[PDB]
Amino acid sequence: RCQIMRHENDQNPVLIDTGMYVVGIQWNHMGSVLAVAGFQKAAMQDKDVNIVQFYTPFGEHLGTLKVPGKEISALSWEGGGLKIALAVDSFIYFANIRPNYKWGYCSNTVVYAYTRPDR
Amino acid sequence: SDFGLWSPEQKSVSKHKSSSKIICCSWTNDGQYLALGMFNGIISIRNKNGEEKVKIERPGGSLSPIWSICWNPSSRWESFWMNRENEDAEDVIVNRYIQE
Repeated sequence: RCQIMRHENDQNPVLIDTGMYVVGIQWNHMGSVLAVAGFQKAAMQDKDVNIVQFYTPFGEHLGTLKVPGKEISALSWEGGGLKIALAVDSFIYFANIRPNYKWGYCSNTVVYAYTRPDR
Repeated sequence: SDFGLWSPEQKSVSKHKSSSKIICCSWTNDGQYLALGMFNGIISIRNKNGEEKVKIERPGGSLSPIWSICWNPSSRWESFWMNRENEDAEDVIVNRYIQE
């Protein structure tokens, strides 16, 4: 189970069932993605597979990443949000991640958009 | 003479004593002190447990009864309880009494 609040006593938060055994959670640096690290029972086996599930702040599921090893222990994003380090069974994997930017190109102008610290 | 604090559905009430007729009462914006104004022209400040921590007297005493006081709402806590969407309520057979 997962629960995303607007503030510490938001009594109508976003509700999520991830369907997996969770080990930890992390926002990206921009606060636009939540990563959830865990493992799920594999579909034809009495064996668990490690997964990271990515969520919007509003609880829509962006994707799932598998990782090889006995267990995923822990999770952390790079300061740029372009890599995420996955501590797994005496290894660190790094998932590259390609943001779904609010952007487009029109007549030799690039349009790019970003949230601000101060607006 | 007496002001009776209690927290939701506990079995008892702190009927705590005062020097004077207790005209008006207001909680601090963070909830941690209950301030009381007196007909004796004193305001005094009590913690959430009922111990008395601070006093001020209006110069003249009972010449100037304190008929109301209010803590300013202007701090981070005003949005606390500003997020609810519960669609149902509690229900009970008949009205009970709370002791002491």
